[PDB]
Amino acid sequence: SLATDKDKLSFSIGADLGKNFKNQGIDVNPEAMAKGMQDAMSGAQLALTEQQMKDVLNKFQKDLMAKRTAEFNKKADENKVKGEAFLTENKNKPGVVVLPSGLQYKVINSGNGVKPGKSDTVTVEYTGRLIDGTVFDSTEKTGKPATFQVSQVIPGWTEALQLMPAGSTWEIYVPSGLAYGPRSVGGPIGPNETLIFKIHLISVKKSS
Amino acid sequence: SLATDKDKLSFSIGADLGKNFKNQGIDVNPEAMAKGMQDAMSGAQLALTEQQMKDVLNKFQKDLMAKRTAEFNKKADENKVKGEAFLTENKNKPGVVVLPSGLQYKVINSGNGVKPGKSDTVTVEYTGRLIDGTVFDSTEKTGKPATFQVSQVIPGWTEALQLMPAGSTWEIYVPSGLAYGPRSVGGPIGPNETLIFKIHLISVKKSS
Ligand code: NA
Ligand code: NA
Repeated sequence: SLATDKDKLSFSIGADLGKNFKNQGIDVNPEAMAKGMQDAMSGAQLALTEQQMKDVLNKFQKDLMAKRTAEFNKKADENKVKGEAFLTENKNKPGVVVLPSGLQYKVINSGNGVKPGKSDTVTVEYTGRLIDGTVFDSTEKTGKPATFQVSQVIPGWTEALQLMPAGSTWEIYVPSGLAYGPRSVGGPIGPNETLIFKIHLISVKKSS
Repeated sequence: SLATDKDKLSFSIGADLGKNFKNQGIDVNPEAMAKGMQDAMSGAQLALTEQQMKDVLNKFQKDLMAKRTAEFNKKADENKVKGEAFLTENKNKPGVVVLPSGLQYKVINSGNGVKPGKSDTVTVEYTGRLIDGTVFDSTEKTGKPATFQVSQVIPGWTEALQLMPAGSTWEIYVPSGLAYGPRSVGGPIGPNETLIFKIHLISVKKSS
């Protein structure tokens, strides 16, 4: 019966828990959960001691943490293998130059301005995408250029910008260690991901 | 039946939820919660739409947040009234001196050393207690003095220390606004709490 607000709130909480458990692969008996919830609220004597229940839950958390780590390590290794393959094929393509760090670049149009330094501030327009073509960032949304210091950006950009004459448009292929590396809290960027960026340097300005 | 690890984990999760809900005063029907959890995991059609359930839960969170704020404001006002009463009675007691900020103090033993300044570093031994006598902090545990800068301590201490000759032992009565004020994330110190401290200044040292 979902006639009362109490029933509807109770059903809605259960449904949210169920979705979460099913998404995480946690197998649970809803009837046994209801028994424990009822006995705890009624003030009855629980069929398990407080230590027995503390032992079951501490083990569950450890088992869950292990499975999560194993799935993150699996994805990181898959992304690394895909990246090494893409960059191994990209180096054989026309215009591709490979640098000692593993950063690769292709010149779309060369500019005639100055190449920025590490302390310098640069204004740029760019689009960042994964090897599948999924775009994750662009100034084309803002409709406005972006300003950054060459030393405060991802390593791949710091290396490329110091070789780019102002006015130039280049495409860069960044290994994961020159990007976000073995980390993926969220976003469309997962662990050990190789990235592709189209970057246009508009202007460079000194500090002092 | 709690024969399997699945049943025992399920019962243990339910018991923890029940305790939490009972401690917060949340009234829930365990059977209706089990129905929603089962239907969500089975992939069935839920008796409520996703918007209906999103409306029930958003209202619940607002109702809960309101009740929590109302109980925190109630405790803060009670603690303020108790504090004003204690300090109104303490000012009539022997040796009690009342300062313009509302800080009160009583000299147990006067020292012959120098009175510290705001930039100075001071070494002290102390015990802090509530008006009920509950001790919340002491150097008597560490078995060692504590070192602090006069400007980085609670306002009540900053005011008293600048009047205390080194070697002195004083008892101080601090209004809540010269202490932690309207805040209580945890600890034994709740909101708008007046505090009592026995403080012995051992030594004072300058900065430059
Ligand atoms: Na391309
Ligand atoms: Na006393």
